[PDB]
Amino acid sequence: GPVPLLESNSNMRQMHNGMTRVVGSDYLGVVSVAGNPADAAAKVRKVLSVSPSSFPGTRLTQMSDLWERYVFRQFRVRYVPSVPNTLACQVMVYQDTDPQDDPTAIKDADALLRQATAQTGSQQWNFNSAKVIHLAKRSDNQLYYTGPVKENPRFNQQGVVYFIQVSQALDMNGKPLTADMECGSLYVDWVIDFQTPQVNP
Amino acid sequence: NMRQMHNGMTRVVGSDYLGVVSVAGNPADAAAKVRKVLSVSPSSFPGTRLTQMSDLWERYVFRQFRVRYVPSVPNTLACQVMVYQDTDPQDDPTAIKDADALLRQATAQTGSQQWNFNSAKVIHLAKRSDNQLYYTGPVKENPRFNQQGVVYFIQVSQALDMNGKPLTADMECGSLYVDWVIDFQTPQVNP
Amino acid sequence: TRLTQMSDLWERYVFRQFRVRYVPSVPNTLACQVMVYQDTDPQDDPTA
Amino acid sequence: VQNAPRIQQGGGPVPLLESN
Amino acid sequence: IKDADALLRQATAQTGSQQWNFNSAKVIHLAKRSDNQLYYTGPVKENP
Repeated sequence: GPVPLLESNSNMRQMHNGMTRVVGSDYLGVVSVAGNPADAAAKVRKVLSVSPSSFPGTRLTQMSDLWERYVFRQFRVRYVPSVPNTLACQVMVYQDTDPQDDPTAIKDADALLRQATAQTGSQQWNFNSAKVIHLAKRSDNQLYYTGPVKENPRFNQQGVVYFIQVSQALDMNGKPLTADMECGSLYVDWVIDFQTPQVNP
Repeated sequence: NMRQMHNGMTRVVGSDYLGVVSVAGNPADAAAKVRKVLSVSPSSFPGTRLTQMSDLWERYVFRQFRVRYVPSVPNTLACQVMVYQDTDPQDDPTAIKDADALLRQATAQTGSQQWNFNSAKVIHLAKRSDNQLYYTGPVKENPRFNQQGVVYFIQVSQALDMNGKPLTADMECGSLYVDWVIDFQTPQVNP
Repeated sequence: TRLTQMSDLWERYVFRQFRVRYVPSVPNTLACQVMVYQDTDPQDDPTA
Repeated sequence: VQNAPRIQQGGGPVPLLESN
Repeated sequence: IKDADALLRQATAQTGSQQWNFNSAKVIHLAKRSDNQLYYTGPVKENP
């Protein structure tokens, strides 16, 4: 047809609008638990941003820099224990859709634990066993920017994950644990939509 | 922990900058007339979006891979040049002792093209009926498990100025670009 | 295994299935946390 | 009457040993 | 055999084989032979 001929010597690279699903899973990190929490702010144990770009050296961050905007279709945190059943401690995790809250400002532990128990999708369990945790949906379906924070976090992150210690790390014989324990590790099972391709600084 | 398996192919579109091209005014070494050579493979370039994409899957196939030449020279200058995309990585053109056999071989390939470097051009790959998949990443043994082929930029004519005369020194003459489309399979990270 | 003896009687093969199944030897009074996977690229070598 | 989302308990027993 | 893996694999082969944790009881059977030969009693003499 005419088109291959017109193509033959005109510099027109095509535009490429459109979505792109990608699926994967990644290893986020190790998690510790102190024997004698008392700072109240110390009860929080592992905050995380819920953005593709925030976990260096993973497949997510590598892929994330190559586009412009993103939306998770599911973001499912998973926890794998590395502790003997004889030991005792209790733990909860919750995801929060609003990046600007920061629980830690509260001076009393009870209010932290109660705020955590509130909000849908929250989870608490013994730190001896595996569990799985979900995001809540947002009806509007906004796109979010990729990359490191610039001025306002709300343009970027869909949310924040909080890993919160409850009770105290505890030993056989029931003495409170000295120092720290490696406990377990966090994982992610994700699906994402990307929009317009690029590279960014 | 229902860690799930996936076996689908993932379509992806993009384009990237392959670099500068230059031309000597009076080639005579015959093997000097071949001018530039590039691997046709993901993960064979520094800093492109494509090489970064490359490491995150096991296998790939290009669906199109059109090289595009953009001139950077005034109309007063002129020379003829050729480009082609061999689909066999191990054929190696340089072994030929004669300029003529080189030009003939280079011309015989499908999709190879010839033009003045005054102006823009576009060039395609051949397709294959195997639907064979290629491994991503650097050669370990045999190019043939990796590369779909090799790209050659080859000079033909001398390099006349205005008033039809050769120029004393080689010079830059535009640059290469690549539009592309790819399928990937199983996700991973190469060691 | 019987299969490795069987295998020399033909030129070519394809697995349609290959389920590994780990079997514990240890009481719940111990822990290590372990992972397993099946790379499909025989040239790839983690050790490097 | 107006319901609010509920907590919903789960989990189960852990054996000293899994025979195989 | 000089290698442990081959021993364990030969053991796993053949019908009626059994593997388990050494903490618990198990029961194990013979395979039948269709011919039904008689066998001699007493200590070995020449051929087992």
